[PDB]
Amino acid sequence: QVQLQQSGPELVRPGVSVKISCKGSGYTFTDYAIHWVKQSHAKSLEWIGVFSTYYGNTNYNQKFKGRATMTVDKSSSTAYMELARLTSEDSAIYYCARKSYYVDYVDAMDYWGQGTSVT
Amino acid sequence: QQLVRSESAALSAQLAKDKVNECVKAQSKRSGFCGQGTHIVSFVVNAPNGLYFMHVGYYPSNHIEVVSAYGLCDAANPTNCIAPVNGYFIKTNNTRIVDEWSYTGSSFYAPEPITSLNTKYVAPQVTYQNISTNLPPPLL
Amino acid sequence: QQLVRSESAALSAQLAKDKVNECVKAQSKRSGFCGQGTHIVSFVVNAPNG
Amino acid sequence: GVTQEYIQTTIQKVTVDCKQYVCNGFQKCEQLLREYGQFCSKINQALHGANLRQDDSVRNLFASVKSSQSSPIIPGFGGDFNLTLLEPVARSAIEDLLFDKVTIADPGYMQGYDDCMQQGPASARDLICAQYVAGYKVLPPLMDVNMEAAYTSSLLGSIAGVGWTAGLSSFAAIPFAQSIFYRLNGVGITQQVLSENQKLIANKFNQALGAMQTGFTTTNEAFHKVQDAVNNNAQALS
Amino acid sequence: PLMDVNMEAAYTSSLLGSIAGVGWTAGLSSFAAIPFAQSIFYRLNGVGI
Amino acid sequence: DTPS
Amino acid sequence: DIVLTQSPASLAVSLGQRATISCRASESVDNYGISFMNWFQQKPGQPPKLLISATSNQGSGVPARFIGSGSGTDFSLNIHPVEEDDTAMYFCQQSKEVPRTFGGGTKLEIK
Amino acid sequence: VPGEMRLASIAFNHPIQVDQLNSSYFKLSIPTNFSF
Ligand SMILES: *[C@@H]1O[C@H](CO)[C@@H](O[C@@H]2O[C@H](CO)[C@@H](O)[C@H](O)[C@H]2NC(C)=O)[C@H](O)[C@H]1NC(C)=O
Ligand SMILES: *[C@@H]1O[C@H](CO)[C@@H](O[C@@H]2O[C@H](CO)[C@@H](O)[C@H](O)[C@H]2NC(C)=O)[C@H](O)[C@H]1NC(C)=O
Ligand SMILES: *[C@@H]1O[C@H](CO)[C@@H](O[C@@H]2O[C@H](CO)[C@@H](O)[C@H](O)[C@H]2NC(C)=O)[C@H](O)[C@H]1NC(C)=O
Ligand SMILES: *[C@@H]1O[C@H](CO)[C@@H](O[C@@H]2O[C@H](CO)[C@@H](O)[C@H](O)[C@H]2NC(C)=O)[C@H](O)[C@H]1NC(C)=O
Ligand SMILES: *[C@@H]1O[C@H](CO)[C@@H](O)[C@H](O)[C@H]1NC(C)=O
Repeated sequence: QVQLQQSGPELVRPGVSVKISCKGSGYTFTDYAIHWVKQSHAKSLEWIGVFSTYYGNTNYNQKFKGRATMTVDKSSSTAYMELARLTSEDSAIYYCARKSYYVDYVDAMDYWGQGTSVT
Repeated sequence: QQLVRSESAALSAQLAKDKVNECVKAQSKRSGFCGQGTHIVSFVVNAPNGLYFMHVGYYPSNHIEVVSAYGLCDAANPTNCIAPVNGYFIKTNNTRIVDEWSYTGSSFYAPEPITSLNTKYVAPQVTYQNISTNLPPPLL
Repeated sequence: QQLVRSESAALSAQLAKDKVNECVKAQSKRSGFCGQGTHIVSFVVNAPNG
Repeated sequence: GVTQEYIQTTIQKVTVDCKQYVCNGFQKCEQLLREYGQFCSKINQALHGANLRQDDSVRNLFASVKSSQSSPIIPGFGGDFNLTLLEPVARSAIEDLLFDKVTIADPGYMQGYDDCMQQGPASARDLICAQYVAGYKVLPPLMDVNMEAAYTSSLLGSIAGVGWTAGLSSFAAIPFAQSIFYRLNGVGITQQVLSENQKLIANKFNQALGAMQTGFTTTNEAFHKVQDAVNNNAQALS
Repeated sequence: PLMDVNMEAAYTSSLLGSIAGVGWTAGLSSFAAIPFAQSIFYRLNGVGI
Repeated sequence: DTPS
Repeated sequence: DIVLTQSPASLAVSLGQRATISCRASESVDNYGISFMNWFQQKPGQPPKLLISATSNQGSGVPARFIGSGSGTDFSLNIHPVEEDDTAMYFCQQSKEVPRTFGGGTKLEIK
Repeated sequence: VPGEMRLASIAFNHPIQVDQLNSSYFKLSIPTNFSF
């Protein structure tokens, strides 16, 4: 019964920082890293970063290291991503996802949020 | 007959003396003595003509096999090499940890992030893995 | 005569047990036990009666 | 270099048919012997208790030599180290040298008693056939040589390693050569030297082991002790 | 017997009270005087847990 | 034979 | 990171026809024999869904119908019974190294 | 009453076999459920 609820889409003006959220449900939120992905086209998707929800450790795609950060509200079972300095090239569908290991030592994206978008 | 038995008892008493001053009064690293499960506290009680010892011990079960590395180094700086203290570096299999490698205990399996408390600096070696990006000890 | 020999063998077997759990299964720091040159790996094989 | 030692763990097990030893079933001595029948009962009980203790010391020892886990043994073990101790996949090349240099009489059991019998060579002179005249019985060893070989192969596969703390739980499973380098760094040799001399170290190690092929003479004290363990058993029966 | 059963009992009660623990280095001089449960946790961390 |  | 590419850019098949996708890597993805290859499925109006992993051709949210194959730099996906609910974009994924990039994908279609 | 004795072979419990590996990494065996 796992679910990944997400914040509504918005037409944000350029140069404004943008905050996006995803709330886990039906599982203990702190036992899984959250993955974030950007989609600009049906054939254009890319990894943004990953955030541990227990230790706060992160990794990011090199292109977003100076622009993106991530936080967690452990009492709301929610994760957040913030992106500095929005531009029209950032219009995308954004997706949170839950980390898993169906195969030993292979990271899997598992369940995905329905997505939200920013333009 | 009594003289022979008396001598063997004296030698046996010497053995008892050594176990009280090792296995009872301290944790032992020897293996060998005590139950075959490392060592943890032991107790002694009186018995007819002697001492009766009880040894608590630790018995492993449900062994699993994992990938492990001899050590880790920074690919950008070959002189920075670390190796685990009292544990091993294993490829992570835990959803909680974003880091590619993780630290575990030598008597029990449980992943943890690699931090300076769990490592020591060592001279570089050819078998150490080259980490292209993220290592916390040193961060750089 | 057999009772005496049986006892000495049992004590000797206890010594062998300790060397397997020190000198074979681990490097030893104790000096004086093994060959007189520190210690590095040791091996054990079957022999008649021992 | 290498040093060697022999530690005896058992006495050959013997029992005696006390009635048969004292007399050969002649009826006059059977009647006379009954007055002393309680001596033989004490003799049999004492020997029986001695043999039970020999069996327990063996089982106790083997329970600790066993490892819960080990590497499989394959050819080429140890890399550049020669490793002549590997089983001929059996016993071992070294065990065969030791058992062949020893002068002990061929064992009974199989066929045993039919080498006492006229269905065999006229040149047999075994004290083992004399057991069936004198009423002696040598009991078979408790373990079977094949299981004994399996217990020491398990020890060979537990090497590599013993380090990395504990070793009473986890099993390192690393190459033999790697465990040697850790042991050399454990005696204060710096790692820089060890990497420079790796082939030199392997050669010196192999020369020390190569001398074992000439070591089995009576001038080798450890070998001499093996030979006299055998001599003591033979003398007790004689 | 040389010791009497009561003195023998007293000697082994003294051993029971010396536990917890023999750690913290030495232990051939100072006496830690800590709860038994605490000494167990130090022993478990002493075996790599 | 199997226990009593 | 390893560049991943896929072909044919789209594929059209009759219903119940066997179909495959070829996927190439710029560098091998095997490390310690782990492989690290995941395949995904996506349709318009929804997030991508995990299908398989290189040792899981059943499980990981799917029926045995989706068969991954290959090793090293070469991989493929094989479905013997294609149905009209299998029309989707499909994507090879590298889990071996950060950024964890993945292919642009191909689209299955029913003729 | 009970029947005949049964001849049997003494079991040999084989050690867990951990595969030997070459290269820069190795297989490790570790327990997951200790018991006193
Ligand atoms: C690594 O993690 C995975 C998942 O976290 C573990 O996989 C589980 O294995 C047990 C063993 O039978 C199964 O009962 C579970 O169903 C598996 N879970 C999942 C989600 O697949 C795995 O055991 C862990 N350890 C190793 C050494 O692989
Ligand atoms: C990590 O990188 C270093 C290079 O900085 C590798 O070191 C090798 O060391 C051996 C010494 O035995 C040299 O002979 C090699 O020439 C070195 N290699 C290179 C590419 O310079 C080290 O082996 C690397 N780790 C792994 C697992 O490959
Ligand atoms: C060292 O290894 C060599 C092989 O690398 C072996 O020596 C040979 O062993 C076979 C088998 O008995 C003999 O037929 C050859 O005559 C041996 N050659 C020599 C030159 O001795 C053996 O494993 C090891 N030999 C020594 C002396 O340590
Ligand atoms: C951890 O190990 C314990 C043994 O110490 C196991 O629990 C026992 O499992 C057996 C399996 O046949 C049962 O018969 C017993 O009833 C169990 N309980 C005891 C002995 O108290 C089991 O393998 C593990 N337990 C866990 C993971 O909870
Ligand atoms: C181990 O590595 C060496 C390195 O070249 C290789 O030749 C050898 O075949 C490897 N061993 C096995 C069993 O594959």
